[PDB]
Amino acid sequence: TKIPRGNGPYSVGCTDLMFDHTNKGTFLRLYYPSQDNDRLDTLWIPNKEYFWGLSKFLGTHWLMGNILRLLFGSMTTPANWNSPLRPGEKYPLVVFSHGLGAFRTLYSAIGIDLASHGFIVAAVEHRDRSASATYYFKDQSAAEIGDKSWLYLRTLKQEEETHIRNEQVRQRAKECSQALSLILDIDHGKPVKNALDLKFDMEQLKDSIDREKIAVIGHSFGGATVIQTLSEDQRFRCGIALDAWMFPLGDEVYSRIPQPLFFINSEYFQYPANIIKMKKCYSPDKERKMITIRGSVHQNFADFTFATGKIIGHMLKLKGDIDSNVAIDLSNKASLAFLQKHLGLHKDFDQWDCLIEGDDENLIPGTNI
Ligand SMILES: Cn1c(N2CCS(=O)(=O)CC2)cc(OCc2cc(F)c(Oc3ccc(Cl)c(C(F)(F)F)c3)c(F)c2)nc1=O
Repeated sequence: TKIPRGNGPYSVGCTDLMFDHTNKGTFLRLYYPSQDNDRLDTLWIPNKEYFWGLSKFLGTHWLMGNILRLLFGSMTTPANWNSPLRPGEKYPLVVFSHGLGAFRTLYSAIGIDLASHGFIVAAVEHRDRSASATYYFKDQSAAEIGDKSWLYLRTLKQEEETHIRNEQVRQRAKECSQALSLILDIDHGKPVKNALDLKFDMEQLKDSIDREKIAVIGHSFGGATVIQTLSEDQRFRCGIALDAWMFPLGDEVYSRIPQPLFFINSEYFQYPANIIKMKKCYSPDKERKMITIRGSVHQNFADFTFATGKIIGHMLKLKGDIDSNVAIDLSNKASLAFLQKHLGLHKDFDQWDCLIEGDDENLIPGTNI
């Protein structure tokens, strides 16, 4: 696997939590500082249906699903699966929202680095039919059996795109909020039976959250999810939008976001009509920051940027001109500086305060647009 280990001093564990078991319940992947660093064995894409899901998203035949599955079906990402949570400290919490065509496990590079710097991360799987695929259970006994019910991406007609994308970003914000509630409630002793039978005991999460230091982060569609979630839920104290796709937002959200907001853009994805929505969020009484990662493409924020070689990567637009490790470090470090400054963290992340300003050879302050 070429998915980067986290650059931070904590060891990183991973597990999955679904609660309740239904289609309206919460599904998320957890990355967290783990007690021991025994084995980086987490299955990156853990079900065949996601490869089928991806193929349907990409426009590909029925065979490409099996091809992708053959290429990546056993690839790991460097986190200790179900490793005990590192005790003795409350950690700041991040809720992460995946982009269109993605699902909870495709942003592990981002998540693992955050976790290795002291964060618990909850990457939610959206059930708005924006994920290539996702599942839930029809009743308790199905959950007990692992008898899954799969939900696949919804292709939209042009007539639909305005209404349905806005309905989806609303649902998405509600799922970020629901997920946050699940964690906060586990943090304060709510007994939960995970709908997945995993070794990780959710009891460990009791009193492990620093409840004042919460952020929502999100890529593309997830970028828009960030802005919508902020406007609804003041439990999120800041937001970080990775190359947001602003189209889903109604004009009412811009006036309603008090919390700090950080836009991190790829150089090659942005276009004026999208950027102008980002500038709408700007007000003298608010903190908004924007940097552009030089020579990066849209997919630089997702794990598939580390899934192929240089040439194939460029061909598929999984990779930009910039090295994918240099990109995602600049994005993780800028973020860490932003999270420290606005969550009030007592760590050394402010050593990358310059990166919030785009003060790097590989950063454009603001936007080229
Ligand atoms: C709104 N949006 C996106 N777009 C809006 C601008 S557009 O030009 O009109 C269309 C794209 C892309 C995206 O990407 C998230 C994402 C999707 C995937 F399918 C991913 O997985 C991929 C992505 C690409 C590829 Cl080629 C493959 C592979 F199977 F072929 F390897 C897998 C992924 F990592 C992230 N998430 C988004 O939310």
